[PDB]
Amino acid sequence: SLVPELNEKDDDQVQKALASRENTQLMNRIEITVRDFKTLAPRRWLNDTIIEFFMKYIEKSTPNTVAFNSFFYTNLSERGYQGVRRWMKRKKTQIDKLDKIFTPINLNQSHWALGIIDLKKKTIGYVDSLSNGPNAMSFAILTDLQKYVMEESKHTIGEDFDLIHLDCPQQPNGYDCGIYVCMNTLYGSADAPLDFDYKDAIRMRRFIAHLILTDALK
Repeated sequence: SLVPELNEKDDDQVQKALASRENTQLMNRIEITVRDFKTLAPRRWLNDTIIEFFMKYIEKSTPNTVAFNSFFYTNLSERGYQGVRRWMKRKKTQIDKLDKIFTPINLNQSHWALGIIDLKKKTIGYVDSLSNGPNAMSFAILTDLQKYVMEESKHTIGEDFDLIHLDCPQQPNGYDCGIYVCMNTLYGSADAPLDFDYKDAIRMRRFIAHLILTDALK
């Protein structure tokens, strides 16, 4: 359900834009080129730009929810809290008012995974559609995200959060990570079980493409 099926007109609009001998803008509300857009074509690794678009979409379509772009985690891990100290303020809310915070993570510029800070359930989750199991990078992500919550909250929350590895549907190929993160973000945003399938994942490409072309961020 959560990932709708496009009608013929809407899908043909995606087709035509993908075949597009291309320009600059498809959107600018985050600047998206047709080149970035083409990353939503089948068999293609999704770039940071597209993931940023989806995170923004989720924010706009989900009350009490912050969904940072992929650069948040880079700055946090490389510069610590001090490197990301204004990011929440730019969201026009305070951490104590939130339900959840989504953090897409691009490990080694190749491997897309997801961090979910659930302030109501008091958990920090690591979600990976290419999971080997708990490893050093996942442990560091969880550590860093807790450190964030501890700092951002002026040391009022986070210290007692459960640091977990969240099972999710696993991908059948080596390039759909970006998409699985989007889906985990959507499903998580709806408090739905992570029980989507690979067929759902294919629809997601067309969905996000549609959202871009319809200027879904108004």
